[PDB]
Amino acid sequence: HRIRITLTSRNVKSLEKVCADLIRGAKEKNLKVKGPVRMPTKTLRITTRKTPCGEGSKTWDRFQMRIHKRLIDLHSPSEIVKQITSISIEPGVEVEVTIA
Amino acid sequence: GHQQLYWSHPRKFGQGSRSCRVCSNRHGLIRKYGLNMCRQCFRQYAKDIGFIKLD
Amino acid sequence: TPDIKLFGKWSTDDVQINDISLQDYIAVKEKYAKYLPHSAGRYAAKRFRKAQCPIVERLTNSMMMHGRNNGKKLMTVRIVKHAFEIIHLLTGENPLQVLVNAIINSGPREDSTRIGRAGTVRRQAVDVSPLRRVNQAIWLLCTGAREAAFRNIKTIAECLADELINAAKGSSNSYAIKKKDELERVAKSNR
Amino acid sequence: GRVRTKTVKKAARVIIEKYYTRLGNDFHTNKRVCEEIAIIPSKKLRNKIAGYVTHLMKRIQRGPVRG
Amino acid sequence: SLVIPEKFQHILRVLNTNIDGRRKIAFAITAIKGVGRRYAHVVLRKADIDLTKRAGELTEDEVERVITIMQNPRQYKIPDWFLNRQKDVKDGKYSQVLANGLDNKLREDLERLKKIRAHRGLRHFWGLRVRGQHTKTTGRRGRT
Amino acid sequence: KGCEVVVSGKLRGQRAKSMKFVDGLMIHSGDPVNYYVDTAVRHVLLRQGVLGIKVK
Amino acid sequence: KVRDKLNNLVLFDKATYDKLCKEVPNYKLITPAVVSERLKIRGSLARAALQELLSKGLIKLVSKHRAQVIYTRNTKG
Amino acid sequence: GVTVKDVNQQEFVRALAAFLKKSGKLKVPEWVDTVKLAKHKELAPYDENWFYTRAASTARHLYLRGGAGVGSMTKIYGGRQRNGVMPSHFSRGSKSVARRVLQALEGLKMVEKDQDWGRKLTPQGQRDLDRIAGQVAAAKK
Amino acid sequence: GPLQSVQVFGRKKTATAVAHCKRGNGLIKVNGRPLEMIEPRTLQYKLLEPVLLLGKERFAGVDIRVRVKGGGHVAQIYAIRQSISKALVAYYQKYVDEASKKEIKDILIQYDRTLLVADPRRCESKKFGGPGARARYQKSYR
Amino acid sequence: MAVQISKKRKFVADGIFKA
RNA sequence: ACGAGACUCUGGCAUGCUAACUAGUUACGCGACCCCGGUCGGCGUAACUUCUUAGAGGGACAAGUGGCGUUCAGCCACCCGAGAUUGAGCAAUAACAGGUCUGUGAUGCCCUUAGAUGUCCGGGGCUGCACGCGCGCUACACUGACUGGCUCAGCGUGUGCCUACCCUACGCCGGCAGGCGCGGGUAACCCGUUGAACCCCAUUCGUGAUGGGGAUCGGGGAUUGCAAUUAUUC
Repeated sequence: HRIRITLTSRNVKSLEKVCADLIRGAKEKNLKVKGPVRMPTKTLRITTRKTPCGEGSKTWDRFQMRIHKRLIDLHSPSEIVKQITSISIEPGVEVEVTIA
Repeated sequence: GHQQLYWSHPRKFGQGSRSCRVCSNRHGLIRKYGLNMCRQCFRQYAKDIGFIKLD
Repeated sequence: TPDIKLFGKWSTDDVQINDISLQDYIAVKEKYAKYLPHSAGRYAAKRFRKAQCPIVERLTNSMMMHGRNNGKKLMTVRIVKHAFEIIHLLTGENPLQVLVNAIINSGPREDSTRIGRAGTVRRQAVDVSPLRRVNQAIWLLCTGAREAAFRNIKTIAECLADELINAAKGSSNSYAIKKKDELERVAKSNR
Repeated sequence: GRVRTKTVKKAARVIIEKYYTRLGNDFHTNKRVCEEIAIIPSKKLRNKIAGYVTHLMKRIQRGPVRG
Repeated sequence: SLVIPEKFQHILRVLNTNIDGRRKIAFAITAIKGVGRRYAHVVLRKADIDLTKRAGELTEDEVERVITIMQNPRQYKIPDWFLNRQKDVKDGKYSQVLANGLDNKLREDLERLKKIRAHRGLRHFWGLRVRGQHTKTTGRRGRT
Repeated sequence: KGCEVVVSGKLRGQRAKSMKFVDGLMIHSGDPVNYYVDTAVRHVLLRQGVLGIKVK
Repeated sequence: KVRDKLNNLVLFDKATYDKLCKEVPNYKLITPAVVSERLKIRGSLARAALQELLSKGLIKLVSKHRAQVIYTRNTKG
Repeated sequence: GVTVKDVNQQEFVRALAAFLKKSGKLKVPEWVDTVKLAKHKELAPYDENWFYTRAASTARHLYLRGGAGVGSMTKIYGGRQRNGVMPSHFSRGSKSVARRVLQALEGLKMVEKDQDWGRKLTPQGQRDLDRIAGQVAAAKK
Repeated sequence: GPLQSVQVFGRKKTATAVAHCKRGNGLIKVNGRPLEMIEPRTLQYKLLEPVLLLGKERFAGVDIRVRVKGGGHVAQIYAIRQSISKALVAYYQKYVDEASKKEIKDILIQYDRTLLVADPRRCESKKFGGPGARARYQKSYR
Repeated sequence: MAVQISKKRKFVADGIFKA
């Protein structure tokens, strides 16, 4: 089966740690696994005035929100995919599994 | 006819049809990404949402 | 097979810089000879790096001014090319020799600076740098050609051509020679 | 200007004082030495400390230093 | 050819106004009020006169041809949206109007607006900006 | 490692004032102010007005 | 401070045509702007006359551009 | 061996326009005399036979990139819209001119319909472009 | 047998021109068309400058196919003229003895540095309170 | 789910919910 | 001890490392055209990361050389080198009768509280015009205007909570503004290889308040919306 697992999160270190854990499980289970494909990141920019009133020098704030997304493919039945995704998950990392 | 003339004016559009979800003020709304706040409440609540200053 | 670097169609050798004080501020002979006056740049980074720039590239750089011409380098390149063609077709001489002679004869050699408080008029004559002589020559020739080609049927490619022809002889019918002699007379009036 | 601050100078001075035999005049060698014998959080601070260690080695090779 | 021909008329009296012959024929009739730069190209395209010729050297046959074309636009395959007066308020037909007729039509239109006493007619009678723009700062040379 | 407490308001009088109690070590600038100090702002509703609390 | 209001003629008369035919091929530098300045003619007329003499073979073309064209005389020998 | 790419496109478009004019099988529309090619233009085109040049440029653009439809043709021939006092912007061209050019090229056996969108070239049309390019290269050599 | 091929890129601002040097007769084409048919024509000497500097005998054993994408016009021309020189230098340096690479590289550096070294000049970010990177809005007093 | 809003709006709604 | 520095983000490079059918390159086969080879963002599958994407690491430190300096802190220039001063973020004590009660279910005091200063509906005003000032847009032209052709990007955004309102390829009709059927995209997948402008080439114009400039003003036709007159926008 063509099984695709999508991981999208905000932090980068916990995302890399859980991706390393998943690829380590795929390597120790001895099955064909695609590499960690790194999609381009998206930034959410909101620019707003600092002062609440209309007095002062025209100073502005710059907010950002980096979003990192990975996807790793597998060749296995579904129960292996669920039992390998439901092990040692991180709170700040979303996991999302579909089959084509 | 007060039951029909209480809210007979349409509010399908305009800036009076929008409101902040914190203080309900119809000025300086942030309609990007569906925050739907004013700018002051956004600066108050920006850190715990995930928006940080790096640039 | 680059025997010599033809500047479009003009030879870069057999040209003479008569003024000995400008031997290392006119980069035309045997080292800084390119096919085109367009380069990448990086000459205005250091303190004396602009002296190694070729004089035709500096002329094309100082040619574009007055708001509506900023950044348009290619148009200045083709106007300078047509001007060089007109100069060669008119005088029967190499266009680089006319341009080099126009630099030397249009460069002022003594300038009066303003001294005193803010409001009074008082001058004191000093001599000028060889680099500033070249800069004033290029600026004077460029603004003379620009003022000559304004609200007139005469195009700027032959207005710049007649600018360098009159400056190379010192005939005082050009703007640059007249302003040079004005600066020399004001400097000489109160030495 | 390139003037080292007091943290770089104190760290390099105690590195010269405390580990002296396993050093040298090469910037990369004592750079790796200062990498392993201490804990520097950044890398620019590590390179500045290693450069001042190299300069202090060149100064010790000519004579004594009153620090 | 390039030599000036015989009886080259210097001026023209088309619709009682002086029209010079030095200008281009696609642009000399622009000086006729009511006909502009875009309208002059269509009139000279339906009629078979090349637009590279001058104004004072054309002959009377093609002059009267383009003159009858200008007073009769619609009967020469000119579309109805090319007209400066479409669906007139009095007679209700598409008719391109010329100079003195244009002044007369504008004068009676302003007279009609003043007679019906609309806001546009009142502002035209007072002599102020009528299209609805800010008059706090701009429009200083209206009076002294 | 160190702390400071700022209390601002109409402290015993009509005109407001502020008292600052700084001792110990407190950094102010750079990236390490994000994950070394902890900032909390609170408001006190008394009978005369509003008193603010700044603790770090 | 003389004004000297310009009146550049549009079509060639009898005399300007043959003064052009006797003077323009004897010019070192030939440009529509300079021949319009010298003969007090309009610019399009100058371009048409120089195109006509270019077709007649009495004018040697050098460079052609959308901004200007440059022409020169032929050799006497 | 000569294609359309190793030769100047400026004279190539003119020669292709002359070839389609000499063919005389293009079905020129009725409102060609009274039309503005874009809303950002001011006057009519100077030449009375601009339709042949527009069809030649459309065929060349279809050769360089196939699958271009009406809206892709409208984006190519856009320009700068000078709004006078207002700052200028970019505006697309006229759609009916593009549709009539593409329908003329469909009525001629030169342009067929690309799959699921746009228009492309018939191999007879690619032959015609290659022969015109060979003629242009032979004339320029 | 073995196939000889190198693939070297080149940048000025954002344009990337990637060449391809393999064995064959001498022909240079960028984006499917030769060097003579590249606009603007007023930089044709900048395009043909390394070919005129090194001669056609060095290019006779290779053919060059450059793909270019991004940037403007002038930056694309400079990227192509850098990438052709870098690809020829890398092909000579890989398969021919590198002494010949040294008499190519010394005269290439001696003419102009940008034939082999990229220009590290990028656009500065815009700041608030002004129309551009460094300019500010006009200040009014009173 | 038929609605399934975008990845930006998901993190936005999650942040609004936590706030 | 704080401030500076140190720190964080981004840019500039590594043909070395880790992996890419939601990104490509190179070979091979099929297919189209031309005169034995060239072109194809036409079709498909044998390796790879040279382009792209993004993770760990590396690299620059005044390190080397020559002068000046107590020969200390340091300065100048040069060689090799993608860089020998990239741009920002954060930013101390003490205060200002600085601005905000019109951001707040943050608030003390005072006023009003049923013929209301709360609230709701309908109409109007916030634009009004002898004048003055500030930030700005377009121009005064021929390094230019018009008319065709050729050709080149990067940040973004995109079907919504009570909330109804997204970005658009393709085909037809109409000069154009626009209208109707059909499909795609909850997004490196579709708009989109974002065929952007300034530039480049070639005609027309010819120093004329002129084909510069488009203010003012008249008529007609579409779209949004419950409603446009004080002209919404085109």
